[PDB]
Amino acid sequence: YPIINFTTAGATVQSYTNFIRAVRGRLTTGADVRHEIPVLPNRVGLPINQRFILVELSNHAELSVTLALDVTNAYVVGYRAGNSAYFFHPDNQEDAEAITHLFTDVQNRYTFAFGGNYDRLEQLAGNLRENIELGNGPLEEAISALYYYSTGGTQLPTLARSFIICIQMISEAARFQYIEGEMRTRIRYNRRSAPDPSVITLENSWGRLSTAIQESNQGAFASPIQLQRRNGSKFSVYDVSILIPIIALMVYRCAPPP
Amino acid sequence: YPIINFTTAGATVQSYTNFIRAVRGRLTTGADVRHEIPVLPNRVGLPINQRFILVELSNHAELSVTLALDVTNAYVVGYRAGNSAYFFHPDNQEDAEAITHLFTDVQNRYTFAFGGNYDRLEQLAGNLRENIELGNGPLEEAISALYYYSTGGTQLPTLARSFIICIQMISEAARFQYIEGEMRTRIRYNRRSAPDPSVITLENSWGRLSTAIQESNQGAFASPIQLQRRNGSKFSVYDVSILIPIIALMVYRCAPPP
Repeated sequence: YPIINFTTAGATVQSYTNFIRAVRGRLTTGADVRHEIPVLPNRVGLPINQRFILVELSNHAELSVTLALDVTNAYVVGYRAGNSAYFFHPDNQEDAEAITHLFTDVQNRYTFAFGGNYDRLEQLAGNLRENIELGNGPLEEAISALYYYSTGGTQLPTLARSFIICIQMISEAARFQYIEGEMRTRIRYNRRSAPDPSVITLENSWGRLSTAIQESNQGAFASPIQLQRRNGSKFSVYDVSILIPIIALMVYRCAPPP
Repeated sequence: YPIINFTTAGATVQSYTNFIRAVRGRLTTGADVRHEIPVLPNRVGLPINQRFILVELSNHAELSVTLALDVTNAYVVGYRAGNSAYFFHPDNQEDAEAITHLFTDVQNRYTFAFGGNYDRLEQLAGNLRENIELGNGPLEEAISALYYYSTGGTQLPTLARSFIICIQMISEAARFQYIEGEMRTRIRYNRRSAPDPSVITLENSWGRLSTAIQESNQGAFASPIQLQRRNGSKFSVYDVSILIPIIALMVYRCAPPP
């Protein structure tokens, strides 16, 4: 699988931007664009040899970890640190079978009993997304926590918090220009802070937004979608026009109509 | 007032394209664009010195006629041939007063008892739009009919038919890229033929389309607009997205919201 590298050591908003642009480039094929928003490959019929991309992360402490991203949803499926690989609990047999193709050469392959969705993860971390700081510092630390889990050095709640950081700074930023923008700002001013409601609501709504856009009538939604602004106030979306600058990739929901 | 010239003599699709592009350029100020569609100046507060543009038309027979276009709706308000000016019946006092500023130097100024809307005009011509051929030949003839009316040479039904041709080939083509496209084709193959239902439906719907777009929710229409395709079949419009390549200018309906 293709590998994209990124280091938190001396990261700048430009190095982070380049990283996210490279991930998006590997994720989509340019074959399917809908109201100028690229659509991820449909899982049905997708060959396993084209099912994952790898993101190798390094930090100032010179530790590395490689995350595997599923090309159909841009989500993290597992990771490799040194000699061991860990995978989130597969939610179906095709998925269980596909992950056998990853990190085939590690000596210790483990599959968690829990999956990678936020609810499970927040529960294991004992904290919600709204209370977990994001930034280059939190990311640097996450890499070390992930790496030490392979050594008996990382407690479960820490591992879970670490995944929450990695998923939002990598997968969510790749899915939403808006979220990538929020990370860029944190890096520019070396700020670490938890995500505001606009970020959390977008993350929760990615799947619904994907379906609403793909099933829209010439871009008009049959029913509006309610999001929240940075200040916590609601905001209704009636059309795909206003999301063009916000959402970068969509999960495949249906074929495009004539 | 600004004048734009055009001759049917040796017209090509490029000379016609340039003409329509020049008219649109004089009609809009670039100050108000809404979903990438330019909006015409609001009539309230518009100074008379900026209220009209003139289109001087010449033909192979070397006859000329100058039409006056109202900048707020791109419609023909009257014309000048030689020593006389003729104006359609003003539909209000502001309008009656504004037209006093046109062709001030002609010796004979006449104001018709009928206005320039299609119904009245079709009634006077004894034919409907669907039965009046359009093309460079019909236009060439229209110029001569308009010109001879100033001489006792043109009968009323002919004058009305002539206006119907001029209004669709100038005002409607300026309002709709779609209609301009239809005229270009007629010129390219030296075809003269009556307008099909798609053309007539767009002409009839210009005002409603303008309002629906300006009052849309992020581009989504509160209620769809039914148009017809070239083959006469209906076709619902739910969003401004599909009209971007079709409508070139809109009449001012409301201020744009924050």
